Amino acid sequence: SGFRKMAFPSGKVEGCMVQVTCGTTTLNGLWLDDVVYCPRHVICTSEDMLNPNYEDLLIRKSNHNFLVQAGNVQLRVIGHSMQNCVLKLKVETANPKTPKYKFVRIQPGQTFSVLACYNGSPSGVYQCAMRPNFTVKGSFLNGSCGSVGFNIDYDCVSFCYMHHMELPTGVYAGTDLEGNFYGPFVDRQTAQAAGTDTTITVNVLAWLYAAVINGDRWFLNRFTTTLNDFNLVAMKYNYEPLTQDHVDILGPLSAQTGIAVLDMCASLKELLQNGMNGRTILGSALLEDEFTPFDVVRQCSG
Amino acid sequence: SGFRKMAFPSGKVEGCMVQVTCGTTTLNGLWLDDVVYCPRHVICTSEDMLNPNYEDLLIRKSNHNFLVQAGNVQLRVIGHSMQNCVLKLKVETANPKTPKYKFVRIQPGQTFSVLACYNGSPSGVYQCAMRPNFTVKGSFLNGSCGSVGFNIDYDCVSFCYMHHMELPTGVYAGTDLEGNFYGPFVDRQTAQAAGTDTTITVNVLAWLYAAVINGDRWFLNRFTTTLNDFNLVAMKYNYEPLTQDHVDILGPLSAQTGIAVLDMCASLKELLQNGMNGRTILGSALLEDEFTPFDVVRQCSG
Ligand SMILES: [Cl-]
Repeated sequence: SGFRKMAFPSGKVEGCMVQVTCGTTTLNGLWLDDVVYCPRHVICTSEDMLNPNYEDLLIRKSNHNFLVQAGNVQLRVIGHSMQNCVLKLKVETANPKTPKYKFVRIQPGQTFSVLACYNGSPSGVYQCAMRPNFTVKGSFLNGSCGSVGFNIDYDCVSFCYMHHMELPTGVYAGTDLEGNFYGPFVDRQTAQAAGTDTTITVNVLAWLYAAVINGDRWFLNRFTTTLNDFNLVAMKYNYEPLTQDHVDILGPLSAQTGIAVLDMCASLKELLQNGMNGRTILGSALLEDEFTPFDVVRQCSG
Repeated sequence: SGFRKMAFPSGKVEGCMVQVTCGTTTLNGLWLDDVVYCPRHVICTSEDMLNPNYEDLLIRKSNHNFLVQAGNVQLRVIGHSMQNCVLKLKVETANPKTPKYKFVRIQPGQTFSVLACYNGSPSGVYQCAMRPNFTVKGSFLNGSCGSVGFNIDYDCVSFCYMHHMELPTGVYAGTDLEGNFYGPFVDRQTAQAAGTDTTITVNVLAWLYAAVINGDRWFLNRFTTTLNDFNLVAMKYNYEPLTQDHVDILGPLSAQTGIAVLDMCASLKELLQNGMNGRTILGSALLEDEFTPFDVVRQCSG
């Protein structure tokens, strides 16, 4: 037995993190080849953030209004340009630590690692999920902005998230590395509703498989259910509906444990209806939804 | 609001991890200057592990029985030697990625990051605590051995743990980087009792401060207590006794929140006696003890 929330090793991302300063605002930037990527709101004053015209604000700014440090190395900004909500600062020097990378837009319920940074220096790494309502439940203090989320696939760093905003309701929102927000959010200090979150049903089932593999079996019961029966119970408890694609994705875990996916759904159903009766599963007293089936396979097979 | 279990960035440790093979056994090694450190049990056969004489087993082994890979780079073992339970393999080449480092022996209830590795390749990073019974509740699959725990202080990687054993009771045990086990454990496949674990009282109080700072206040009550009153309740619920040193260490968190340490103990007391009544604190339904006061300060101040 043994199963923890695991982040990807952060070394490949650490050598890409820089410090971006505009006026009283300093936050984080991502230096890949000759381009530093950061939130375009670095160019805003506390005042501007209320109702920014980023076209007109970006026109008033000059190269030299951007102060980009990497440890010591002051990097010289030789151009500035806007892609949706991300600022691209062109610099004189191509990062010699630039890993093999792609930019990807992930789906809701997928996980990624965040390298949490303050003034362009890495502080910590943690594992996150994209909530179904396209928010992130994270740790971002006041200069955490422009910190990035990522996955490592074979030899390639897949950058999927850049941190932009804390919402007045104390949740986080941000963009892909092309500057398109996840969810309905805008880079403006206004009231913005996240709307109803749900629990990532396929993740909870992945985690129940993780629990069986690590010896935790009390919640296995003598029932199956159909997808319809289950989804009627899911909808009552604000669980995401389960699709046949979800059942297909859980197949290997099914095969490893000899427990059919609908058998495990019948377990989940009872846990939703009667709670845990004061017991725990993998040392937790609530149902965990921030492990994907892929995360559980990786950790339960190396 | 926002508070997650955070590991240290792992980049400085990633460039030190190698693959060590002896016979059918391959595990992980830590390459600092011209020395690879791994568990001495790499030299054991499944059979030997039952009752190993490591002096006599190490004498039969030659340099060339040790196969040490770093990515590609086959490293040539030019000597082999034993310090308590750690094997030091001398190699021809000094790691050009050797960070500034120290070896430290941590106390029970302190935290550290583990870079979890399989065949000398980093898989993941997670935050751990040294349990009061000197075990680690972690994720170590069958080639996770020789993976290391560490802290980063200013510019210095402080290596504090090397993974050696899973105990038949499914918990983990290992050594400092001088090869002295934490706790009563030996590197022999026998039955070994961990003995009674307790909850790290000072950590739970640190985490209740974290909860107040991030807006979670339902459990604040109108009571104080003395250290004696509290420790009588602690001992019943297998909590570590709280000392004046513990109260001293929580001072800054006390000052930040305007809540006296004994006031928070009076909160903890009620939570131990009546449970949570089906509520949560920082999204958890049980009391968390794997954040130190130092971890909470770092995360609630950058
Ligand atoms: Cl919990």
